[PDB]
Order: sequence, then C-alpha cells, then structure tokens
Amino acid sequence: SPFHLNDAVAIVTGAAAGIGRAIAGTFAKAGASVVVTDLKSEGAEAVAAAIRQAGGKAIGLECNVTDEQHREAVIKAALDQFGKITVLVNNAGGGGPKPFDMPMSDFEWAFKLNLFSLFRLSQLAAPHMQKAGGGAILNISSMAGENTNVRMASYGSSKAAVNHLTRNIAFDVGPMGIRVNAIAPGAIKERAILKHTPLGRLGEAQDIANAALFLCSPAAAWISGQVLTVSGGGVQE
Amino acid sequence: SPFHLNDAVAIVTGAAAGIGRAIAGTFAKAGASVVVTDLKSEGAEAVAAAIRQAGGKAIGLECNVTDEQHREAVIKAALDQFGKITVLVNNAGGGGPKPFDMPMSDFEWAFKLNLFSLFRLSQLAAPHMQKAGGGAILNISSMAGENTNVRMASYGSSKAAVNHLTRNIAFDVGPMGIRVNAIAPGAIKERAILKHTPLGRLGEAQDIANAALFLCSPAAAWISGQVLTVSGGGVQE
Ligand SMILES: NC(=O)c1ccc[n+]([C@@H]2O[C@H](COP(=O)([O-])OP(=O)(O)OC[C@H]3O[C@@H](n4cnc5c(N)ncnc54)[C@H](O)[C@@H]3O)[C@@H](O)[C@H]2O)c1
Ligand SMILES: NC(=O)c1ccc[n+]([C@@H]2O[C@H](COP(=O)([O-])OP(=O)(O)OC[C@H]3O[C@@H](n4cnc5c(N)ncnc54)[C@H](O)[C@@H]3O)[C@@H](O)[C@H]2O)c1
Repeated sequence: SPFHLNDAVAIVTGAAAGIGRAIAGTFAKAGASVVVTDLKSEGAEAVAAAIRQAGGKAIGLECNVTDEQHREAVIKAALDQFGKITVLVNNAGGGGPKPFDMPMSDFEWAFKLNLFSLFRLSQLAAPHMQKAGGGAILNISSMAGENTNVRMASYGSSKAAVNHLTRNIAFDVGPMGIRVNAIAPGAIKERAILKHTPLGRLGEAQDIANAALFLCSPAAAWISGQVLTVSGGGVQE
Repeated sequence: SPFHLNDAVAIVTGAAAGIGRAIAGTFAKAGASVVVTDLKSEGAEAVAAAIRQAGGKAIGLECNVTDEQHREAVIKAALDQFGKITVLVNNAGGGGPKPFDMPMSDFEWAFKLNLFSLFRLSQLAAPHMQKAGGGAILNISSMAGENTNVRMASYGSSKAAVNHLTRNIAFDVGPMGIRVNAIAPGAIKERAILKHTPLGRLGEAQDIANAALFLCSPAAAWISGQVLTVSGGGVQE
C-alpha cells in the first residue's frame, strides 16, 4: 500500500516528546529507519531505544536545531548510519504570547527557532533527497500562522512565515523530486477549548502523526505546497 | 492500521468515470460497501459490477444530484441495501469557462449543480451518519475555488462556495460526530501545464482517491473543515 514508508530514512526534530515523539514512533512502525533528534540528548536516546525495543530501526542524537554544527552532525549521522535521507520532519519550534513591546531579541529568536532552523535543515537535506531519487519534507507550523490575535507579533508572524515558506519552496524543490507540506496542529493534550472544537474532544499526538504519515508517504506523492490544519474542525488558536 | 474503511458504507456520486470511479474502487478495496451513483445509470452499474467482481461490495444506481427525488432514492437505497450510511463523497459537479454576459440560467445552474446538490445530500445523510456512530463527508471542489481568473464567474464562485460551505458546516455537524472536508483537484488527466507544476507530471485520478481515502478514514478522525489542494505543487488553474 502507498501509506507505508518502506525503505525510507526519516529525520525527526524535537522528537523526545509530544507530536515529534509520536511521528518518530509512527514512522518507524510504517517501515522508516528513523533518526530521532531533540534538544535533550537523553530524551532523543529514550525514544530511539523504545523504537528499537519494539522492532524498529532508529538512532537518537542531540540536536539544537538553531546550531549549525548540530544540524550538520544530524545529516552526517543519518548518512553514516542508514546511507540516505528521504524524509525530514521539522517539528522543533516554540514560542507563544508576548507583548507588543517585547525585546527585539525575543522577536528575532522566534524567527531563528521557528523558521531559520528548518529552512537550513531543508537546505542541508535536499541534495541527499535528490540523490536518493526524491523525498518529503514536513514542517510543523501552528494555527497562529493563519489566525490573527493579540500578543502574537512574534509567534504568529514566524509561524505564518513557516506556512508561506512551505508553499514557496515547493516550487524550488519539486524539480528535485521533493514534496514540502506543513501541518498546523490544534490543541493536543479545557471546557473553553471544547466550545470552539466542533468534534468535541482535544487532539492527540497520534492525530498529528497519522496526518504526518499520510503527507510523507507515497499516498501523497502528488501533494506539495499544502498547509493541513489538524484541529478537530476548530479555527481558533 | 488507520487507513482502512472497515464496516463503512460510502455513497459516491458522479462515480461512473474519472475521480469518482477511482474513489469508489479505492474505498471498496479499503473495506467499504459502496453505493456507486451517477447521472448515467449504466455507467454506475458497470463500476459496481467491477467492484463486486474484484471481491468488494457495491451496488450501482442512477442519481442526478440536482434532482431531489433522486437524492432521496439514493439515501433510501443505501439504507435498504447496507443498513446505514457512514461516508458521503460529493464528487458530482461540473461547469467551466463562461463569458461574463452568460445567461442567468447558466450562472444559477453552476450553483444548483456544484453547491445546492451537495448541501442537500449532506442534509439527508447527516442524521443517518449520527445514528451509525459518526461519519465523514468529502466534497470534491476545484482549484478555481481559491484562484482568480477570466471567464470564472460561475465556475470559480460556485466552487469557492463549496470550499466555504465545507469549513462552515463542519461546525454544525461536528457535534453529531461528522467530519466535513474538501479536496480541490488540479490538472487531473500539456507542456504549459507542466511548466507550472513543480512535481513535473500531470495528476492522476488515483492521486485524488488516495487523498480521499485518508480524509474519510480513521486516520483523519480529528480533521475537519479542511480544503486539501492536490495539484503537484502547482497553484494555477
Ligand atoms: N500553537 C499551536 O497551535 C501548536 C500546538 C502544539 C504544537 N505546535 C508546534 O508543534 C511543534 C511541537 O510542539 P510540542 O507541543 O509537541 O512541543 P513539546 O514541548 O511537547 O515537545 C517539543 C520537543 O522539542 C524539543 N525542542 C525544543 N527546542 C528545541 C530546539 N531548539 N532544537 C531541537 N529540539 C527542541 C523539546 O526538547 C521537546 O522534546 C512545535 O513546532 C510547535 O510550535 C504548535
Ligand atoms: N477544476 C478542476 O481543477 C477540476 C479537475 C478535475 C475534477 N474536478 C472536479 O472533480 C469532480 C469530478 O470530475 P471528473 O474530472 O472526475 O469528471 P468526469 O467527467 O471524469 O466524470 C464525472 C462523472 O460525474 C457524472 N455526472 C455528471 N453530472 C452529474 C449530475 N448532475 N449528477 C450526477 N452525476 C453526474 C458523469 O456522468 C461522470 O461519470 C467534479 O466535481 C469536478 O468539478 C475539478
């Protein structure tokens, strides 16, 4: 079936917990060899070890995605261990509400963490994807990227930039055989949140991971440049 | 796995050819009992017979989706044949370039065919989907819904209303356990088209059917109100 990742090699960032952990484990179960990375070296090792215990192939490494030396070490470790790179999941990111008069370093950090990092990791992975005959990049954005609200100058604008980068670089890397899509996750684990969620329950990490698996699999081979919101039907961030 | 449709009953409209035919055959392979419907009675029967011959469960019926008597008969036949309805794929639609000074009968027909039909079928299916424990509605839209161009007054505007209807009614039926999503196909089957298509190839019916299966399966149980464009990375109609 096209919904598997047979013979894939997937790098997942921010994968020690939450969404990134669920994607790592789901991708391994679907047949991918997984390079599990996280800011915290022990958290990444834990998830890679759990994947190996369950029968999958995985290694875990420390990677601060804002550190160019860490980025290059992940690319090299994927190639040394598994010989190619075909999938990159840019899940590491962060931030949140901040006042309009925030220090400029806070505003700039949001772009370094949420945007400059993945872009650079996309640059680093793309030639190896092309040489492997194609691949898939997946960016984890945020519903703040399409929404408008108070205290969102840095978080909303940096995640919107992730969305627009996704749509644009699909044109650049399509001819290399590479698809690029994004997922905007909703609230993943109260009564207030449920009032704005038509499906009436909070999201699970597995919900994001199932959509990630689709967008990174051959079942989505002709889908690129899309931002898919996984929110239970809700629109409010 | 979450990408199967076991014990589902899916109504697919406009399913004698093209995208609807691929959805019907794909959904049956994934486990659904399929009610194949089309304006052309004999085309729908041929597709259902091929599904049965491949080992699936299907019946074929005539249904002009613009005819309220046909819409009621299809709902009743799905319940009479399989006892429930859990998936509705509103694929029947049409239209195309028309001059700005078109007869009003042409302008209104685009809304009768592309929008009023699917709204009514969604109304008729929804109470049965709730009694069956929940369900999924999938609307087949068009990239003309979000694009802007000449000669698009009726086709572009009516397909855009489908996109917005999808997002809005997800709020209404979410509490009934029903998800509503749309797929906007691009160029599904030249040099000019490929020039604006990053992935370098024309779209196939099976590309739409693979996305349809994802969005109607438990793998997308917390995805609603989305419009997924399947276009090879392209943005132009
Ligand atoms: N606003 C929203 O709607 C929303 C909601 C949830 C998640 N998200 C996005 O999803 C992604 C994952 O978030 P989450 O909620 O699962 O986070 P989480 O806190 O559950 O886990 C994040 C993981 O990433 C790691 N990490 C943090 N900074 C890092 C860095 N610089 N380099 C590498 N790894 C790092 C952490 O150690 C942690 O293990 C993020 O991009 C986040 O912005 C957005
Ligand atoms: N604009 C785009 O980019 C684009 C491209 C492809 C498809 N689409 C959409 O996808 C859907 C299917 O398109 P396709 O290319 O597979 O069409 P198709 O011509 O291959 O087949 C469509 C089927 O629908 C049936 N049909 C026509 N009118 C009907 C009616 N009133 N009631 C019931 N059935 C009817 C036909 O008999 C035919 O079997 C349509 O909604 C179409 O608008 C849009």
